[PDB]
Amino acid sequence: AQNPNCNIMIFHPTKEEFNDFDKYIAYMESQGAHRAGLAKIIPPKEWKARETYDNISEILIATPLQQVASGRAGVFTQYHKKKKAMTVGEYRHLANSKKYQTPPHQNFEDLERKYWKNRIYNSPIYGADISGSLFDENTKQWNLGHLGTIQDLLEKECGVVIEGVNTPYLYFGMWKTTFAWHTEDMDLYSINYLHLGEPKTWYVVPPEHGQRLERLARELFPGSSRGCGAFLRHKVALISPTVLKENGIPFNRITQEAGEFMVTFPYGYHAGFNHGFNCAEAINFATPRWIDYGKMASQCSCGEARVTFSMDAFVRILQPERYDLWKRGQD
Ligand SMILES: O=C(O)CNC(=O)C(=O)O
Ligand SMILES: [Mg+2]
Ligand code: NI
Ligand SMILES: [Zn+2]
Repeated sequence: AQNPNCNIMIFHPTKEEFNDFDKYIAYMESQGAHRAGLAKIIPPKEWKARETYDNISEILIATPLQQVASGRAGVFTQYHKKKKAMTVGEYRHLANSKKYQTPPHQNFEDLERKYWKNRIYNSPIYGADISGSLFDENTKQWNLGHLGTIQDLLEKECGVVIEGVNTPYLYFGMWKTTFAWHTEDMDLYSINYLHLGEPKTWYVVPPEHGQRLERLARELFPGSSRGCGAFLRHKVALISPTVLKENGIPFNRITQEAGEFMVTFPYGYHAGFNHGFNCAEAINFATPRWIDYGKMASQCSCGEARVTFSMDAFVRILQPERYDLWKRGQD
């Protein structure tokens, strides 16, 4: 078995190897990459997502989110308070302000320590989940706006034609902005490109050990657990590396820098934070190996997680028994 310790793998494709997205994903899995839940891909040196970022300040962040924490430093929840619209130029200036900017630090490790010690005492503002793309239409390789769609994957593998579309999303981050512990909708893959700015640190649990993280989360967030059998789909719960180590949960960590891709694999729980002002683009995708994960994916039926138009069809076809109760939650 390849990669039996489930370490995060890093790949350096040539420009020749960068032409066929599906085939490269299948190559990474042949080497065991999926066992970690997360992989890094450094694009060939010849490749670029676009020519410059010089004219992005007029993108609108219609609903910036203030991420307010409750709990203790290593075990907390976050809620998202909606704020007034601002442009990316306005947001970048705010991120750079004395109130919100990255503190002095020695290296990524010292910054990680400061994040876990101090996150709960501040409320950073995240421009998340904005439909759109920063890839130039002429970028032909690994353009997250030109990928094969999950509806077309399901049709190719299973023969059924369904409604829905699949488009990318932009994320504008600042120091301390946080993504809570989750897997993707329907336990899909994700791919994330860091277009610009400061790094993003990731934590991940190997798919084969996901249930260990779920059991710890039920212990640590006991009222949330009683309210919903799939509450990590609410994307609100944080657990520190120290706490994970204390409870014997297998995990790994890595820092993504500007110009790098990350891939998350089906049922790979992940969480993380931004080091400073940055912009990432991400999209879900599928391969033939995902189908069985989609069939087994948990669902939120309490009504909090409230998800896309296109996830309807996935549930209807892959989970027809759940269909009914899940759409009661989504209506
Ligand atoms: O970048 C973020 O805030 C969150 N991204 C992801 O969870 C992802 O790409 O799967
Ligand atoms: Mg602009
Ligand atoms: Ni994700
Ligand atoms: Zn729920």
